[PDB]
Amino acid sequence: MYLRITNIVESSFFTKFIIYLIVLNGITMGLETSKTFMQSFGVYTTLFNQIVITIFTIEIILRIYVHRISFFKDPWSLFDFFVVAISLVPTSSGFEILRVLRVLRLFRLVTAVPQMRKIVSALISVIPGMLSVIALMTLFFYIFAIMATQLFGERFPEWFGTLGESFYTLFQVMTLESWSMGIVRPLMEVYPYAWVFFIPFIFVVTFVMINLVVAIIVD
Amino acid sequence: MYLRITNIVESSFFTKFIIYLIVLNGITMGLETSKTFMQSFGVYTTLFNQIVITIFTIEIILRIYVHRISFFKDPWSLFDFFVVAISLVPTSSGFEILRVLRVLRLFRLVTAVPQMRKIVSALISVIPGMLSVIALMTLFFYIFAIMATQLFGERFPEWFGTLGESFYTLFQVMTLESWSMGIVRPLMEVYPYAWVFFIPFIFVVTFVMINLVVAIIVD
Amino acid sequence: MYLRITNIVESSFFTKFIIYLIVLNGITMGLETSKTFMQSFGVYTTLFNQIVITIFTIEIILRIYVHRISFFKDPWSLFDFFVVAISLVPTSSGFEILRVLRVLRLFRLVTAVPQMRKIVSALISVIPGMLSVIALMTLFFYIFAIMATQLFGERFPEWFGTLGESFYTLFQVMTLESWSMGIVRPLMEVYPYAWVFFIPFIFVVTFVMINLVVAIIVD
Amino acid sequence: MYLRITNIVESSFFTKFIIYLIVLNGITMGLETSKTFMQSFGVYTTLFNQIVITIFTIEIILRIYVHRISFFKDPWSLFDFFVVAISLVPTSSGFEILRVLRVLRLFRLVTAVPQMRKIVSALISVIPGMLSVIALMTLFFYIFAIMATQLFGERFPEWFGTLGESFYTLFQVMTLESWSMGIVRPLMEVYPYAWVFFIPFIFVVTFVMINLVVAIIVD
Repeated sequence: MYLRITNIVESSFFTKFIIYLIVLNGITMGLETSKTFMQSFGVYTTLFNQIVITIFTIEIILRIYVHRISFFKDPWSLFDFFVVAISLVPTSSGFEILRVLRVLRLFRLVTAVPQMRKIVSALISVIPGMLSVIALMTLFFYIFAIMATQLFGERFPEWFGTLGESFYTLFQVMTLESWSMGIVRPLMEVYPYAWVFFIPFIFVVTFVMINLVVAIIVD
Repeated sequence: MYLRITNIVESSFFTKFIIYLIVLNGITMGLETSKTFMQSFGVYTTLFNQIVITIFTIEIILRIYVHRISFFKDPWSLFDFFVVAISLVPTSSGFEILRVLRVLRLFRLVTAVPQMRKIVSALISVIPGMLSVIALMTLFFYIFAIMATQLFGERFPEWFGTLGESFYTLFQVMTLESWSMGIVRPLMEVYPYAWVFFIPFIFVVTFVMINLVVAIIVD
Repeated sequence: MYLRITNIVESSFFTKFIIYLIVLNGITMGLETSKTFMQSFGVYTTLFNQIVITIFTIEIILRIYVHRISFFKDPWSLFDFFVVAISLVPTSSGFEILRVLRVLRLFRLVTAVPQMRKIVSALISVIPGMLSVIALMTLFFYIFAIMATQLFGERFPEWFGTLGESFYTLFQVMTLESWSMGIVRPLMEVYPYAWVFFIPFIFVVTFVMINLVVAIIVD
Repeated sequence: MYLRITNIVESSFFTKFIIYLIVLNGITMGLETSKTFMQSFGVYTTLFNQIVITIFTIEIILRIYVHRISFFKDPWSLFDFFVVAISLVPTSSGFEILRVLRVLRLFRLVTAVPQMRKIVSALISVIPGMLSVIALMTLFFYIFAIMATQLFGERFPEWFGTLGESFYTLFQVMTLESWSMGIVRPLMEVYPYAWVFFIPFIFVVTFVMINLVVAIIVD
């Protein structure tokens, strides 16, 4: 059987049956949510998904016995492995967190389907040339969050009480979502200097988001 | 009579006689909005609009005995058929929405002019090449929209109660407009670990929607 | 005197006296606003500016009699001309609009100062390669504003009553400022389809802002 | 003793002994924020902080008898002098703000590491070349901020009453966050033609802040 499975694994129907399931799954699971769909076609997808999973886990064991060293070396494999594994924990045990990240198993329409594969390859191939910017940008974010946590937050709880909560707030000022009406003004209404806190922040941040784009255009 | 009409439908005057009309009709829609205009220059316009439809019909009819099957196979033409055909449905019947869509005969300034025609080819011939990750874009929604129906739907059913009503709130978060002060912040007061569901959704998209452009820069 | 003035006009002190005034003016006029500065040093800048203007207008007549044809041909000259001219209308006549656009006369720190001159030259040299995008973008904005004015606005006054007011609102949705909390949701609370109105709008708009940037990178 | 200290201040251990300290001290600031931590592990830390300052002083002192005048002329060094010098001002006296700025000794993770040092050169050597329009940027504010003090200041003195308080509201509008639903919309209800003052200010900036980047792409 060492030969047989391999000459089923590499076949065109084997590779277009897995692609056929993802789409159907994405379709049929995209109707698990409905507060009408499960009130009629209820038990249909409860045991349909149970066959989806059985087939995946069999498929994952099938490829192992074809090239095992080569499996746990492909960035698309160990993906499918664990991303199907997160599904294998039953309905209710420990936490719904596991149950939630289940339908993540559809992120194989990038794996199995060859067209997205190369572009996804071209998508991540950017950041190795973005770290310089990225590393210093957080080490600017780790200093500029603390000074928020112990100056402001003592009389501004939700917005700068904790260190996580400052990062929360400084990313929000970074997106510039509600950046000044929801943050600096009400802050300035108490400590009327927070414009020297946040204006130069905003100056140096953007400044360095401007020179990251240009870096991926030169290179 | 086939030879007789080619001398008209293709003539120099013909084009300019269209360009004269859409603009004049074009001014009488913005002028039509005025209720000081509808009670003194009402009957004037409503017979202008019965003139414009009639001339168009005549004009569309003139094109069919020339290109014939070269009409029902041109994208510039098949649209022009729609703007008359829906404008032909009478001053009542069904719903008033067809009677709204009679202001698409100003997008006949893009059909009737080649300099505007120039852009519509170049811009829309970009859509196909983007699907390489749009099919993925739609997928990540579809997957996470599911999870963002049971997770937050029941507690918050204005934003997440229905898969499609989750799709909305997800699109918005994606566009970043009021993800913090709008949706997350309150979605936390009941779900402390609600940032775990979002900031990656928020991230992954930021990475992907940017990465899409990095490939458009290249290709 | 045909010779003399010219051999003062082209001199280094003549050209660094005009640059010296702009900075001082920007400084001293940047203190006209203060509700303390004019309550003490009040009459100082009221008659200081009166000498600024006299000197400019003399300087503008001085260059005319050096190369007059060549003056009304330079994009930096006719600027200074009219942009000083807007200043010449007295304090109170007609409308404060004229008085307001006065301090615009400081936009000569780009004219007289040579470093900004070339970069400003390199700043406008872009748009001749941005019209294709720009022309169709407004002719998308002139159709997608009307249909807002006569569908929505009849029961949504401030946001889509008038045609100017729709452009007002569609640019706001274009910046995506408060785009969905301040507009589509409250709209959807009445006509629950406005997500088919505004979602595809947002799709096609951004789409074409993405392919304008890439156009100035290729070229 | 000059030859004796060069064997230390430049040694391999020396660097790692700094890198050991900033990180450990670095963990005890975020840990310091906890009031469950200040009432049980309080005295521990307050003597850690008296240890860290002392070792640093010693460490800064070690550098001065080597580089001597090559210290007070290095940008990496002159900053490190500031973070001790302001951290040296006692546990009281003047204002508590100097006692806040003792969390800049984590920006000593950027001085003490060359891989972080790599970025700070490249990013900040960009500032000078941008002045070509920043000197213009500041100018357009300065000019229009003036006008936006008499125009809207008196009616609305929370946002425009003071030149500097206009500078703020202008910066915000520039960053586009709540220019519509925030400032213009209400500034209209009294000043119908308030969009004439803003949408160009809004425009010109959009043109200039983008144009700045178009030159950074090139240079």
